[PDB]
Amino acid sequence: ADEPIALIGLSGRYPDAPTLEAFWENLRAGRESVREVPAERWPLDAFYEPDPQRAVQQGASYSKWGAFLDDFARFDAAFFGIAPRDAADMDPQERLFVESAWSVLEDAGYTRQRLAEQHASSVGVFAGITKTGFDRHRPPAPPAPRTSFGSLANRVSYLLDLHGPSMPIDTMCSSSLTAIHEACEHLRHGACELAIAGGVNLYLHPSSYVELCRSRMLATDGHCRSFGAGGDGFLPGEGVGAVLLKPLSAAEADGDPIHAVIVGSAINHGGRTNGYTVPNPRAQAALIRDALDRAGVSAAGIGYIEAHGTGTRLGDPVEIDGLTQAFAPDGACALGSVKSNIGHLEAAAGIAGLTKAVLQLQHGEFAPTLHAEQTNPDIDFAATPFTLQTGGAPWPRPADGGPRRAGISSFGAGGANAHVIVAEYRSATPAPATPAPSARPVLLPLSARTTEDLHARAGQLSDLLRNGAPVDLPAVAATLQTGREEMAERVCFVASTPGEWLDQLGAFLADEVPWSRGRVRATRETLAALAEKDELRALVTRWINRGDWHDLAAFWAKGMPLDWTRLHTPARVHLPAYPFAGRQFWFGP
Amino acid sequence: ADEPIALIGLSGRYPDAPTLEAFWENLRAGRESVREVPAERWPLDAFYEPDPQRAVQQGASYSKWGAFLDDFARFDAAFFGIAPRDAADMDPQERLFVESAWSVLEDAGYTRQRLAEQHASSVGVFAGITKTGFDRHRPPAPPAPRTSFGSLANRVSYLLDLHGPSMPIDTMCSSSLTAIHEACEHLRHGACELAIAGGVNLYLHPSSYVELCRSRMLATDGHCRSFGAGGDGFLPGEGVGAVLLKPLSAAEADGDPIHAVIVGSAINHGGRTNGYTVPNPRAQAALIRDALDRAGVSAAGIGYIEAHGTGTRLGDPVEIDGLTQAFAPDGACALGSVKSNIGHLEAAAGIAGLTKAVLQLQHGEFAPTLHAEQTNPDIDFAATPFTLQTGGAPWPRPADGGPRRAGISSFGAGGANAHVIVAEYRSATPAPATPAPSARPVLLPLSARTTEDLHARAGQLSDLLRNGAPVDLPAVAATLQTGREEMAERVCFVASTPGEWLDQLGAFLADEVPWSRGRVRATRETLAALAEKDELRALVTRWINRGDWHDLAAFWAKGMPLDWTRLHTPARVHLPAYPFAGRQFWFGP
Ligand SMILES: [Cl-]
Ligand SMILES: [Cl-]
Repeated sequence: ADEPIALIGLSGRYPDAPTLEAFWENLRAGRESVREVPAERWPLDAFYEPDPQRAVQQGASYSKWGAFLDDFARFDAAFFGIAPRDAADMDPQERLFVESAWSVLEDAGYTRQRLAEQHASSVGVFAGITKTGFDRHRPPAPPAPRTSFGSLANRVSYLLDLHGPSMPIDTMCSSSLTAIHEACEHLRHGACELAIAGGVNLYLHPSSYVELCRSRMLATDGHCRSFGAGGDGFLPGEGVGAVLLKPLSAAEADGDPIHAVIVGSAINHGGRTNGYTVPNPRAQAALIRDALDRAGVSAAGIGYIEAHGTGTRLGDPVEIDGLTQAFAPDGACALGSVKSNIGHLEAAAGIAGLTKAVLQLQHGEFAPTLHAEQTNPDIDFAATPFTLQTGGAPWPRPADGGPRRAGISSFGAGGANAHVIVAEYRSATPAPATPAPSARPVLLPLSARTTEDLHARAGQLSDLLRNGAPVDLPAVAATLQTGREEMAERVCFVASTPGEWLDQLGAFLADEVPWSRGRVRATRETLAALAEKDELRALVTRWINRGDWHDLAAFWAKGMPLDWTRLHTPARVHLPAYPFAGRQFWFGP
Repeated sequence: ADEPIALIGLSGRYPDAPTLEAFWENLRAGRESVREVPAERWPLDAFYEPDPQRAVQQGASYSKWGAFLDDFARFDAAFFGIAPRDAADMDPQERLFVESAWSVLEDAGYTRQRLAEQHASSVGVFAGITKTGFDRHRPPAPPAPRTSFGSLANRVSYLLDLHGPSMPIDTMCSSSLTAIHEACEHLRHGACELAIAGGVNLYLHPSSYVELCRSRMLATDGHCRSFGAGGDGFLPGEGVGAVLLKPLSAAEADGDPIHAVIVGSAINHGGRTNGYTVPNPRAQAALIRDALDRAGVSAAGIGYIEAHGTGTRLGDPVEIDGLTQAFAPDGACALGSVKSNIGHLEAAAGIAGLTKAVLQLQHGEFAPTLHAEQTNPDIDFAATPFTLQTGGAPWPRPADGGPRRAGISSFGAGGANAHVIVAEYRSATPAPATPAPSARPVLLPLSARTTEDLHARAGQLSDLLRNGAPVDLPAVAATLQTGREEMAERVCFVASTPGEWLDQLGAFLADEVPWSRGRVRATRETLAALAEKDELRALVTRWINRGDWHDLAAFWAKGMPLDWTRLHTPARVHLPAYPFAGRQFWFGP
């Protein structure tokens, strides 16, 4: 009852994790990124009140902790042609999500031009967000801080020239997972050919904590003891994440690089319960059952549940109640929650959970769940089809022979629920050539907006070659050529082996030379007109025929356009996204 | 490329229009509901600055006008079991939309029970909203004003026990029209069996005007001269509106009352333009063409365009540019904008435009467009397929013999666009019985939460019988019986003709008597247990067989359950929705 949606682009920043590499390593190490509220956010002087009961009175907060995001206020405005003044006025949540949105494009190997020519720019944007408070800031001269849920999505669609549906998704705690679901639906029904979905969550004003405290939803100890004993409330967590989605059918045909596959998803509402924020286990069951059927998968086909897992006394047993009811017709299924690592990201909780699930699928490992040494007294997993993953362990292939599958749940405080089933992506791969692939010379073009960015890009690729990620030069070359935009500061390499390229990159970073360097400050139209000169056309044709790759490389580095299809199309691969290192835009505490 | 979605429920409140009857009469009369900012909103002392240039400096507003909504802060909290304290803290936008959401249910003739039994409560909620500012208020003791886009939808899903998708829609100026589109999509794809979609727009804080002024988007004269000469900016307008939607296939089968049919709709984004808020005529063309094709209708099949029509110098010609490009392959098509009547409702602009379009379709008339005596100099409609409807005129059936169709456009400031094509609903109706329908006695049950509400309900029905709306008693009876919830204060009539019923209602409002009055303060379960007594069952059966209708009426009025199917199912009709007259919840200026 559903068509598979390929996940071809993935980006994210999380507490103590500027990259997904760091994020996975933290998860693998069972790291908790809890921290007292940074001085730059707001002073704890008239904010923190140790006693929970006295805190609700006089409008304070009994929580001083939180998992915060580094460089939350940092934004490369110049990159997006945004004036410093305007950037200062837009919510940091929106700034971070723009960079994230660019990053998923690069990760997937899509340029703005390729989106236009190949998909008519029909790319939808569904951006999860629920947190406000940036409005409350009143900075000195006139500055006008503003949060626009619409702008979050629409500005992305603007800057990237996307013509698909563009809207925020605010279902509170389940926003980003609702967004990921809606994106999939629009793709299954042809509303758009690609879709960016994600979420962002920042705590910019102390009033956020005060409000969360008034409802007694924050943990008094500052932890998310998901399904652990002494479950109080949750720990506020920050983060940005996005995915680029496309129907598996189209992705495989277009040779897109595929992280994983969303095989089924669902959303609903709990309806009338005893209270406005009282969860409905019956609804959660129907929710997950719905997703299961659309994926055409029995509950016994799920290897891991990334649970909502807020870490509250009555909340966690309800979630397991709903899970048991859903898995009842179809035990020991691995269960945990990223909340125990980085807290509650609310709007960004879904994308964070999904990201962890994908990383688990890809690495074939279970990340431990923290604060579960003593399981919540009101739950015994022995009577459930589930088993709390307190420790790290390998994720073996199912006995079926099928794919690994994970279920991710996200439950909104207002009763809006979401569930996404994600499967490992497997495909027939031919045996490797022995003892190595063919050593043919390829052009490896590299560009960035500034020299500092250029060196950062090269640094990223050096780390890529060294950190054991599967690398075949021609695929990397093709992605650099057709999956990256041509920018002003350029360097182009010619190499036949990764070893040779790594040697070159090392030399370049430390600085005749084994590369062509160039600065191209010219319109595409001007450079095109030059390239159309007959003798210049003749030069390129000659160089290609005689295999003068270093001349072609020099030509490109100086600004000349090359028809890359003439130089051989291998499938594209995931290469490091733009190393944003923008300015800081923050009013202050 | 689309399935028809029936519009079976319609509700709305607009400036100088507490009911849609008043709204249509205002539109018919060419009335403008412009007004200076009410004292209860905010003082104009440190707010209004006559000079536009000096106003942007020192953070003021050069607009003092606006189309405002009566009883914006009024809310029947008791009706929804909401404590006065909590109601005070929720955004008036959310309060008004709850009442609206209940009203569309009653208009469509749906109870909460019928939704559950017949559709498993799979009703989606898509609520348009973009305006914030309620947060800015800091009332005395602790009160905490809050705007939650998620709650807007989720609270409705809660109170009404709905289990479908529940989310706000914020695409800025096009919110409600985006919401109506998304609702339709979810219905076409089986995401839910019914859907509530709508929008709300209030100006609760003066900062709203200040921000709109900074971008020079407000009119200096306080008018929406849509496609008229001297087009400045727009006039801020308030309003609440909602629709209840269901696939035409299901609606006709279930005998639902049908206002009109949404035959096609579309959304997109302008992409990269010269500025973030600079409209894309090319995108608007593709948008409308998209909707046209999904409806399977040529542009020559459209009788009226309800244009976005902000009333700006360069904005209006762009809209017509996009309209001409769209209508180019497939002149004099009627065109206008409700903006000229009630200003710019932004989030609620779409639903307001749609509502006007439906009222035009139903009455078969064109409402005039105001401030168009001098057409915008940069446009001549003579070269366009369109003609600006400056005056009121009948809307004749198309020469094709087909249905009347209207196109409604709504363009967001962030570049998110929406277009909905709406068609007249026509169906084979048998010739009326002469000289009158059969005069058989029917039970006409009436109930409300209080006596004041009960008398208000009866007043509504009296007006209904007198104002020439088509009335056949058995249909009205059936809707009162199965399309209204049974509440505490009850009165039940037995009548055979509308004349007789009207006589009774008149007597009742002025007060043996020709009705049974009752107050039922009891659980359904308690009353059910009584009704199950054998001799009581026997009584009802006897009464039905002997046709003792006044005894049955007395029985129901005293709290006894009647199986209404035993008393005859005619199709339901639109009866007046609950006459909400709640308390006022407003912090102050
Ligand atoms: Cl350099
Ligand atoms: Cl009375």
